Amino acid sequence: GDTAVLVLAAGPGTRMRSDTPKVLHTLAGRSMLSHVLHAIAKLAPQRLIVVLGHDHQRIAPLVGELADTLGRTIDVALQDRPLGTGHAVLCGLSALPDDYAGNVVVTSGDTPLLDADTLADLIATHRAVSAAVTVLTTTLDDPFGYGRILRTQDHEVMAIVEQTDATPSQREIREVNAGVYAFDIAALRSALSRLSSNNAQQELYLTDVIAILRSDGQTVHASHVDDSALVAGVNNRVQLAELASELNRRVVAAHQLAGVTVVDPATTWIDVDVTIGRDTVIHPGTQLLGRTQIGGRCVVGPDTTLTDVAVGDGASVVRTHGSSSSIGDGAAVGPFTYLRPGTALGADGKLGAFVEVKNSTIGTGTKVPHLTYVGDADIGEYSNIGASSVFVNYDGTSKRRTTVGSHVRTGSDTMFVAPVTIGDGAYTGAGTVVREDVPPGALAVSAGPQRNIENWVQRKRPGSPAAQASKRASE
Amino acid sequence: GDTAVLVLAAGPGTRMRSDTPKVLHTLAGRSMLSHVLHAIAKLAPQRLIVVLGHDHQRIAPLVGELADTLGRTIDVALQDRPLGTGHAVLCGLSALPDDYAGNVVVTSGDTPLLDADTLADLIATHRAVSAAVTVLTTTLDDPFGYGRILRTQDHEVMAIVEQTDATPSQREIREVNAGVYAFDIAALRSALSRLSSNNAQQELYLTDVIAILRSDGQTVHASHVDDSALVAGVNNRVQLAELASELNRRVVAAHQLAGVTVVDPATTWIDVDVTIGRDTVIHPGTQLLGRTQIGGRCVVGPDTTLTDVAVGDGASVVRTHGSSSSIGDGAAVGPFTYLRPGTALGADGKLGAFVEVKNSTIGTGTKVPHLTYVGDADIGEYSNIGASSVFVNYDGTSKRRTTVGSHVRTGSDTMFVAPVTIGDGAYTGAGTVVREDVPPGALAVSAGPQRNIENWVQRKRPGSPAAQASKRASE
Amino acid sequence: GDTAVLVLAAGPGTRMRSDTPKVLHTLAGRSMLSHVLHAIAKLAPQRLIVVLGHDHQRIAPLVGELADTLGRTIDVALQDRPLGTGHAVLCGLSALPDDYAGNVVVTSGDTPLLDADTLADLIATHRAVSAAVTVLTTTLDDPFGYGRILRTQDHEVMAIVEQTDATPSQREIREVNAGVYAFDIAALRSALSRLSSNNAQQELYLTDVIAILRSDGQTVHASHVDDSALVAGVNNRVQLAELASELNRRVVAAHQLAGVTVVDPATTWIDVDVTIGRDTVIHPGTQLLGRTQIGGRCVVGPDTTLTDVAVGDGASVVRTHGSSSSIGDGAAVGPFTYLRPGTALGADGKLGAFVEVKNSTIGTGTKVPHLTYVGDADIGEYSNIGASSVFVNYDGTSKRRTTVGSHVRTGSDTMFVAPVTIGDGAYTGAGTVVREDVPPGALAVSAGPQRNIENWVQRKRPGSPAAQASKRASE
Ligand SMILES: CC(=O)SCCNC(=O)CCNC(=O)[C@H](O)C(C)(C)COP(=O)(O)OP(=O)(O)OC[C@H]1O[C@@H](n2cnc3c(N)ncnc32)[C@H](O)[C@@H]1OP(=O)(O)O
Ligand SMILES: CC(=O)SCCNC(=O)CCNC(=O)[C@H](O)C(C)(C)COP(=O)(O)OP(=O)(O)OC[C@H]1O[C@@H](n2cnc3c(N)ncnc32)[C@H](O)[C@@H]1OP(=O)(O)O
Ligand SMILES: CC(=O)SCCNC(=O)CCNC(=O)[C@H](O)C(C)(C)COP(=O)(O)OP(=O)(O)OC[C@H]1O[C@@H](n2cnc3c(N)ncnc32)[C@H](O)[C@@H]1OP(=O)(O)O
Ligand SMILES: O=P(O)(O)O[C@H]1O[C@H](CO)[C@@H](O)[C@H](O)[C@H]1O
Ligand SMILES: O=P(O)(O)O[C@H]1O[C@H](CO)[C@@H](O)[C@H](O)[C@H]1O
Ligand SMILES: O=P(O)(O)O[C@H]1O[C@H](CO)[C@@H](O)[C@H](O)[C@H]1O
Ligand SMILES: [Mg+2]
Repeated sequence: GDTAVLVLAAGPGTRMRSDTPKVLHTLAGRSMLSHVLHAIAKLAPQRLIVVLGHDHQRIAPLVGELADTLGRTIDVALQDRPLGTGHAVLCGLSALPDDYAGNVVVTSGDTPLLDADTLADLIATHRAVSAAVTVLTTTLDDPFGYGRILRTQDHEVMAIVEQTDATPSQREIREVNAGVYAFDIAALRSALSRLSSNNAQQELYLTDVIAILRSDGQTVHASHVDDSALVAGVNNRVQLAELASELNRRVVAAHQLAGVTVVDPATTWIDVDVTIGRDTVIHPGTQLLGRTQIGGRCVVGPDTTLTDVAVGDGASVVRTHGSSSSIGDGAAVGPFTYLRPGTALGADGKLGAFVEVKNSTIGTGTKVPHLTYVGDADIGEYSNIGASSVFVNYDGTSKRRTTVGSHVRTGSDTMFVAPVTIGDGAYTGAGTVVREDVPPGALAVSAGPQRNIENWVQRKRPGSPAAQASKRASE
Repeated sequence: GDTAVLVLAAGPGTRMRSDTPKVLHTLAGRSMLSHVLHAIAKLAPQRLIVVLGHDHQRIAPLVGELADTLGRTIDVALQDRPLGTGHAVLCGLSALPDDYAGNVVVTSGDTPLLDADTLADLIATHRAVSAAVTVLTTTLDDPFGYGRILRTQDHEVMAIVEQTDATPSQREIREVNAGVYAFDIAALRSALSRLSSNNAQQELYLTDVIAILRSDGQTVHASHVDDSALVAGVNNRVQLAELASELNRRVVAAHQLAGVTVVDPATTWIDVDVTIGRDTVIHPGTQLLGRTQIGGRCVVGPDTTLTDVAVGDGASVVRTHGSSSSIGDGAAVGPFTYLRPGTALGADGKLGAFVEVKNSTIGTGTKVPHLTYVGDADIGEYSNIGASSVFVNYDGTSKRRTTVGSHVRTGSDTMFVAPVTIGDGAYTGAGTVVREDVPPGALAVSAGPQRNIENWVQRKRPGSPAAQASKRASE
Repeated sequence: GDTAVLVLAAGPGTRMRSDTPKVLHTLAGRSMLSHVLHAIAKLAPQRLIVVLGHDHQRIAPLVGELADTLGRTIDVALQDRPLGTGHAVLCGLSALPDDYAGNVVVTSGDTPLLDADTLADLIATHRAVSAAVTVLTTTLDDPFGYGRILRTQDHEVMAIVEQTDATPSQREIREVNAGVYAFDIAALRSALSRLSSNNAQQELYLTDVIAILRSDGQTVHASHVDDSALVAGVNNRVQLAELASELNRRVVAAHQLAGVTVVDPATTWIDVDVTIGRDTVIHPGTQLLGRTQIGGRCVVGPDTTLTDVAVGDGASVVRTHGSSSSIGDGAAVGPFTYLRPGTALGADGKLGAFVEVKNSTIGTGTKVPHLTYVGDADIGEYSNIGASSVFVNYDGTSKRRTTVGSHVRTGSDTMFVAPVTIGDGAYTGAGTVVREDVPPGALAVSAGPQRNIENWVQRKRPGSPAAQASKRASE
C-alpha cells in the first residue's frame, strides 16, 4: 500500500568507541545503514527518509550513493539537537507533505539483519488488525538495555518502559521492544505533540507513544518476532561481531542448499554479493569478499582471501590473497599466491607458489609456476616463465610495460628490464638479463661461462667440514 | 550371532544439488558410505548387502574397493525403480539365500556418525527382548523430515508416521525414527508382502512394517539413543557440514585425551586415519588429512595443511602446504613452505620460508632456508643451499635430475641446469649458472666482475631524489 | 585484611598424558600456575605459599620467576608423599609461623580463569558471616569428577562427598565443590588433625573438614559462583582447550568494548599481555601472542601470527608471521611476510610479498617489495630494494653485515655479498653480484651483455610447439 519508511540514524553510538559513525560500520560487505536501506527498498515504499544527527555530513553522501544503487530517491532529514527518538521522528516528519495520508513505518539504522519479510509482516499485521500503532517485539535471555514490553494477563499491550526508567520488577521482563514501529500518520503526530521530557535521560521517548495511544482508546498492537537476530540492534562492537557471525551462517547455509560445499562454515566468510557455482568446494579459513564470483566445480582452497575476484569454472584457488582480478576456466592458482588489481589469468593458466602478479594479462595455458613477480606485463598463450624471474617495471622514476609472446620458454632467474618485447616461441637461458628485444625463435643469454676453481675449498676454507668432505672424496 | 546387515544407498539425494552421488560425499577423510561400511564391518556380520538405485555403476566399484580394504565380501543388490524403502529392502533380500535364518539389520548410507557400538546395542536389545522388530529412535529439537514415533502412555510403540503423511498434531512429536532397524528374517518378509502404496508419496514405506507387525501381535520395540548425532542423517550439505563439525570435535577430543595439545579444536581438522604422537602441539588453522602421521613432541604450526605426510619426532611444520611427503626427526619446515609429492626431508633438515620442493630427497642436516625451488633433485647430508636458488629441471621438452653431494655450500641465486652433479664439499658463488659438473672441493662461478660507474645517477637520473642524496654525500 | 593464600600444585595430573607438569601448561600467554598466582597477587595477601609434590624441582624456579615479576615473596612448601589434599594443606601450613592469626585461603593451581574478584568476594563473605570455613561452589550440567555439595532443604551445607566416595543418588547432585576455600587458621588446624584415610582413594580428603567442622558446631558456609568457568578446573587437555577458548572470548570482548574491531573472535587469539589501539581492525585467523603491542587505526590482516611484535599507528600487517620485531607508523607488511627477531621496520616502510627479514634495521620509507631475503643488514631511508634480491650474510663459516645507504635504488636479483657498503643514492643494475663497496651516486653492474642466437629454437628444439610458433611468426 501507500507507506513511508523512516530510518533513525541520528544516535551518537558512543559505546562503539570509534571515529567512524556507528551505522557505517560494515558486516558481510555492507554497512549497517546499507543493510537496512537495502531491505526497505525491496518493499518499494512511496517515501523513504533517513534522519541524521551529528556525523550527518559524513553519512549523507553515502545515503545518496545508496539511492543511486537502489534506483530511487532517499530523502534526508536532520535532527538539530539530540532530543530523543521522539524528536527524531518529528524531524523526519518534516520531509513529508503535511497532508500525507499513508502509513508511516519507523526503523533504526543499527538492525542489520532486518529483512523485507519482517517489515512486510509488520505492515500486513498493522493493516489486518486496524491498529493505530504496531510495534515489533522479541524475547531475549538478557533483556538489558532494551525497552521492556508491559502486557496484562490477556496479553494486551499497555506501555513500553525504557531500561533507564524501569523498576527492578520491570527489569525482569524478557520481552523487549525491537524499535521497529508502524504508525497511522494522524495518530502518530497527535502522540508526539504530547510527549514529555520528564524521564531519567531527559529526552522525548518515542516509546511513550504506546501508552499515550492506549490512553486515547486507540488500538495498540505488538507483533512478536521469534527470530531475535532479525531485530537485534548494535551498540558495541561485541554485538556487531555477534550479528556478523549470525548473518554469515545464514549466507553460508543458503550457498550449501544451492549446491556449494562449505567444509567449515565457522571459518568461511562470504559477503552478501558473492555468487558461487554448483559443486564448488570451499575449504576452511576462506573469505569471499565484495563482488567475488566463483564458477561451478571450483576448489577455493584453504586460507584464501578474495575481494572482487572473478573465477571461472573448474578452477583451483588455494592459499591465495587476491583482489580485483580474473581467473579463467581450469586455471590453477596457489598455494601462496598474491593477486594484485589488474590481474587477468586466462583459461587453464597457472600461477604457482610464491608468485605475485600486478596489472598483467596472461593468456590461455601460460604457466608462471615458482617465485616470480609479474608486474605491468602482457604474456601470450601456452608460454612458460621460469622460476625466480622478475618483470622489472620500475627504472627508479617511472613504470614501463613488458610484452611476452606465445609458446615462449623463458629460463629461470630471467630479468625482463622493461620496456622489452619477446617474440613467439623464443627462449631465454637461465640467469639472463633481458635488456633488448628477443626476436621469435631466438635464444637470449647473458650469463658468463662456468669456471671451476679446483680445491678452492681446501685453500680458502681449510679447517671447514667441507674441506674434509672433499679430502675424503679423493678416494 | 548370525546376522546380516543391509545398507540402503539407493536414494537420489536430490537436495544435495550435486553431480556426485550423495553417499560418496566425504567428511573426515571418508565418504558417508565408507563411514557406514567401516562401522558395520567392525561387528563382522555373516552377510553384508548394499542396495543401490541409480548412480549404481558409479558407486558399485567403490563398494568393491571398501570390500578389499575391510578384507571381506560385500554383496551388492540393485533397486530397479525407486519404489520406496520397503521395495529397496526387498531388493536387498534377494542377495540372501531364501532359507536364511539369522537376524537382518537394515541401515542407510547417509548416517556417517553411526558406530559399531550403537549397532551392537541394537542387536543386543533386539535379542534380549525377543522382538520381531527393533527400531532406533532419538529426540530432536526440530523433528522435521524424520518419521515420528507414535507411542501410547505406557511407552509401547504403535507405529511410525512419515513427515509427508503426518497430521499437524503428529508433527509436534519430537521422537524420531533413526532409520536403523533390526528384524526377524521371517517376520520381516511377511510384512513387506503386505505393504501398500496408498500414501502421500505413493511408495512402499518400510516404516509401515512397525504397525503391520503390531497388528500381528508381534513384539515391537524401539531403542532410544540419546546421542542424536550418532544416528543423524544427511540430505543437504548443511547437515553434512554439521555432522562433519561434530565428528571432528570427537576426533580432536580423542587425541587430546591421548596427550596431544590442540590449541583451537574449532579450527583444527583431523581425519580419522591421522595419528599424532604424545606431547605434540597443534596450532589453529591446521588440517591433518589422509594418512598423515605426526610423531611425538612435534609442533604443527598454524595454517598448516598436510595430506598423507609422515613427520617424525620433534619436528616443526609451521605454515606449510604439503602432500605425499616425509619429514624426518628434528626437521624444521616453514613458514610458507610448499611440499609436493615425492619430498623426503631427512632428519634435522630445514626447508624455510618460500621454499617449494617436488620429488626430491634431501639428506640429514641439509638446509634450504630461503626462496628456493627444489625439483627432481637429490641432495646429500649437512649441505646448505643458498637463497634465491632454482633446481632447473625442465629444458622445455623433458625433465632432468640433479645430484648434490654432502657438506656442500651453494651460493645464493645459483641455477642448477639439470642434469648436473655437484661433488662433496663443493662451493658455488653467488649468481652462478651451473651448467657443468662441479668436482668435490671446487668453486664454481660464472658471474662477471663488478663494474662501478661513478656519478651515473647524477647523469642519467638528474632530477631524482637519489641524485640529491649523492650530491649531498660529497661532503 | 590479614590473609594467607596457599596454592596446591602437588597433584600429578596423570590424565594430561604429558612429560610437562600440568600446572605449567599454558593458555592465553601464561601457564595455569602463572594465571592463579597473578590473580592472588592482585589482592596483596600477607603470605603466599605454593605446595609442590613431584615435579617440584622443575616448577619451583618458575615460582621464583613469578615472585620477581609480581614484586613480592612467594614461599614454597613441598609435599613429601601424595597423601591427599588434606596432607598438602598441612605441608603448606608449615611455611607459616605457628602463631599465625590471620585467615587462610586454599586454592589449586589448575583453575586458570580464577580472578581476584572471585577471591575477594570469597574472603568478604567469609568475614561477613563469621564462618569457620567458606567453600566456593557452582552448578554444572555434568558434575562428574567434582565433589558434590550436600545441603539440607534449608540450603545449609552439611558435607562434601567426593566422586569416588559417592552413592548413585549423590552423583545426581549438580552443585559441585570448586576447591577454593577460606578457613579460620585455628579451626582449620583442628580439623586436619582429625582427618581419616578410611575412604576409597585412601587419602586425607581436605573436603572432609566441611563435615568435621559441622560436627563441632562451627559455622559452615558455601558461596555459590554462577560463572562456572571462573572456578573450573583442568585435568585433561580437553578441559584445557575449553577454558582457553572461554578465556579468549573474554579477552577479545574487552578489546571490542575498548574500540577494537575483531571480525571473527572465534578465529582470533589474543594473549593477556597484548594491547591493541583504538579503531584497529583484526581479521580472521589472527593470533596476537606474548607482549605484542598494536597501535591505533591498524589493520592486522588475516592469517597473521605475531609474538612480541610492536606495531605503531596506522600500519597494515597482513598474512605475516613475525616475532620479536618492530613495525613503524604507516608501514605496510604482507601478505606472505616472515619477520625474524631483530627486525626494525621504520615508519612508512614496506615489506611485501614473500620477503623474509632477520636482524635488520630498515629506515623510514624504505621499501622491500618482492621475493627478497634481508639478513643482518642496515638500510637507510627512502630506499628501494629490487625483487629477487638476497643479502648474503653467510660465507660458509661466519656471518657478515651489510650496510645500505639512503635513497638508493638497487636492481632486481642483486646479491649483496657481505661485508659490503652501498652509498647514498646509489644504483645497481638487474642481476648484479655486489662484492665490493658502491660509492654514492654510482651504478654497480656485473651481468654480461645480452646475446641473441637467432632461430636457435628451430635448430635445438625442432619438433617443439615453440618452433612452430616461430616458423609461423615469420609472416
Ligand atoms: C625450474 C623451472 O622452472 S625450469 C623453467 C625454465 N627453464 C629453464 O630455466 C631452462 C634453462 N636452460 C638453459 O639455460 C640451458 O642452458 C639451455 C636450454 C639454454 C641449453 O641449451 P644448449 O642446447 O646447451 O645450447 P648450446 O650449448 O647448443 O648453445 C647455446 C649457446 O648459448 C650459451 N648458453 C647456453 N645456456 C646458457 C645459460 N644458461 N647462460 C648463459 N649462456 C648460455 C652457450 O655458451 C652456447 O654458446 P656457445 O656454444 O656459442 O659458446
Ligand atoms: C643469504 C644466504 O642464504 S647465504 C647462503 C649461500 N652463501 C653465499 O651466497 C655465499 C656467496 N659468496 C661468494 O660468492 C663469495 O664471493 C665467495 C665466498 C666466493 C668469496 O670467495 P673469495 O675467498 O673472495 O674468493 P677469491 O677472491 O680468493 O677468488 C675467487 C675467484 O672467483 C671469483 N669469484 C668469487 N666470488 C664470485 C661470485 N660471487 N661471482 C663470480 N665470481 C666470483 C673471483 O673473481 C676470484 O677470481 P680471480 O681472483 O682469479 O679473478
Ligand atoms: C620489479 C622491481 O622491483 S623493479 C625494482 C628494481 N629496479 C630494477 O631492477 C631496475 C633495473 N634496471 C636496469 O638494470 C637498467 O638496465 C638500467 C636502469 C641500469 C638502465 O640504465 P641505462 O640508462 O640503460 O644505462 P646506460 O645504457 O646509459 O649505460 C649503463 C652501462 O651499464 C651497463 N648496464 C646497464 N644495465 C645493466 C644490467 N642490468 N646488467 C649489466 N649491465 C648493465 C650497460 O652495458 C652500459 O655500459 P656501456 O654502455 O658502457 O657498455
Ligand atoms: O611440475 P614441476 O616439475 O614442479 O615444474 C616444472 O615443469 C613444469 C611443466 O611441467 C614447468 O612449468 C615448470 O617451470 C618446471 O619447474
Ligand atoms: O640464520 P639466518 O641468518 O637466517 O640464515 C643464514 O645462516 C644459515 C646458517 O646459520 C644459512 O643456512 C642460511 O643460508 C643463511 O641465510
Ligand atoms: O607497485 P608495483 O608495481 O607492484 O611495484 C613496483 O613499483 C614500486 C614503487 O611504486 C617499487 O617499490 C617496486 O620495486 C616495483 O616492483
Ligand atoms: Mg633470483
